[PDB]
Amino acid sequence: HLEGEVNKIKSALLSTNKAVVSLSNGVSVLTSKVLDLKNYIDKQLLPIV
Amino acid sequence: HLEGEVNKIKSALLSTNKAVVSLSNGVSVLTSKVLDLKNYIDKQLLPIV
Amino acid sequence: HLEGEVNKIKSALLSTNKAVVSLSNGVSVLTSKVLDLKNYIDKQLLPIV
Amino acid sequence: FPSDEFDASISQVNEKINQSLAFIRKSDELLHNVN
Amino acid sequence: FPSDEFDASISQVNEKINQSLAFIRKSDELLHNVN
Amino acid sequence: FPSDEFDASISQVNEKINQSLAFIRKSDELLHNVN
Ligand SMILES: Cc1ccc(CCCO)c(NCc2ccc3nc(NCCCN4CCOCC4)n(Cc4nc(C)ccc4O)c3c2)c1
Ligand SMILES: Cc1ccc(CCCO)c(NCc2ccc3nc(NCCCN4CCOCC4)n(Cc4nc(C)ccc4O)c3c2)c1
Ligand SMILES: Cc1ccc(CCCO)c(NCc2ccc3nc(NCCCN4CCOCC4)n(Cc4nc(C)ccc4O)c3c2)c1
Repeated sequence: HLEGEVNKIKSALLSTNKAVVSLSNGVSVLTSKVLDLKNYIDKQLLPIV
Repeated sequence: HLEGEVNKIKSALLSTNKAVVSLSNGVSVLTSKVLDLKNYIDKQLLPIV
Repeated sequence: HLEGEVNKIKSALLSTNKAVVSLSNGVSVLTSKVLDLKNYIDKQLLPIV
Repeated sequence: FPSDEFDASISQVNEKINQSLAFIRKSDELLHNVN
Repeated sequence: FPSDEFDASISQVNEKINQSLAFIRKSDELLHNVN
Repeated sequence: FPSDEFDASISQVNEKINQSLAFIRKSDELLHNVN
C-alpha cells in the first residue's frame, strides 16, 4: 500500500511542478508587457508631450 | 517511523501548494494593475496630450 | 530501496521550494517596477502634460 | 477587451495563472487521497 | 504610499508574495525534519 | 536594452524566472528517477 502512497506524492509533485512552470511563463509574458509599457511611455508619449 | 516521514512530506507539499496559490493570486492582482496602467495611459494621458 | 525513493522526493520538493522562492523574488522586483512606472506617469509625465 | 495585442498578452497571463491553479488543484486532490 | 487604490493593490501583491514565502518556510521546516 | 536601472531590474526578473525554471528542471529530473 505504502509504495502506492509514495507514488501519489510523486504524481502530486509532478503536477505542482507544472503549476510553477505555468506561473513562470505567465510572469515572463507580464514582464515583457511592463517593459513594453515603459518603452511606449518614453518613446511614444514623451516625444509628443 | 517511515510512514511518519511520508506524512511530513505530504504536509510539506500541501504547504508548497498553498505558496503557489498565494503567488498566483498576487500575480493576478499585479496583472490587473498593469492593464489599468495601460488603459490610464491610453484613455487619460494621451487624450489630454 | 524505498527510503532511497522517499529521499529523492524530499530532495525534489526542496528544489521545487527554491523555484517558488526564486519566482516570488522576481514578482517582488516586477511589482516594484510597476509601482515606479505608475509614479513616473503621475509625477513626471502628467505635470509636464 | 481584448482591444489589441497588449490586451491579448494580458489574457494569456490570466490563462497561465488559471493553468497554474488547475495543476495545484490536481496536486491537492492526489494528496487528499494519501494516507 | 499607499496614496490610492492602485497603491493599495500593489500592497496586496506584496502581502501575497510574503504569504507565499511563509508557506515555503513552513514546507522547508517540515522537510528539514525528515530522515 | 538594458538602457537604465529600470531595464536592469527587468533583466533581473527574467534571471529569477530562469532560476525558477532551473530548480523545477532539477526537481523533475529527481522524480523521473523515482520508482
Ligand atoms: C516607439 C514605440 C515603442 C514601444 C511601443 C510599445 C510596444 C509595441 O507596440 C510602441 N507602440 C506603438 C503603438 C502604436 C499604436 C497602437 N495601437 C495600439 N492599440 C490599439 C488601440 C487600443 N485602444 C483601446 C481603446 O482605448 C484607446 C486605445 N497599441 C497597443 C498599445 N501598446 C502598449 C504597450 C501601450 C498602449 C497601447 O495601445 C499601439 C502601440 C511604440
Ligand atoms: C479613463 C480611465 C481609464 C483607466 C483608468 C485606470 C483605472 C481606474 O482608475 C482611469 N483612472 C482615472 C483616475 C482618476 C483620478 C485618479 N486619482 C488617482 N489617485 C489619487 C492621486 C495619487 N497621487 C499620489 C501622489 O502623486 C500624484 C498622484 N488615481 C489612481 C491611479 N490609477 C492608475 C491606474 C494610474 C495612476 C493613478 O493615479 C486616479 C485614476 C481612467
Ligand atoms: C518624480 C519621479 C517619480 C518616479 C520616478 C520613477 C522611479 C525613479 O526613477 C521618476 N523617475 C525620473 C527619471 C528621470 C530620468 C530618467 N532617465 C531614465 N532612463 C534613461 C533614458 C532611457 N532611454 C532609453 C531609450 O529611449 C529613451 C529613454 N529613467 C528611467 C525610467 N524609469 C521609469 C520608471 C520609467 C521610464 C524611465 O526612462 C529616468 C527616470 C521620477
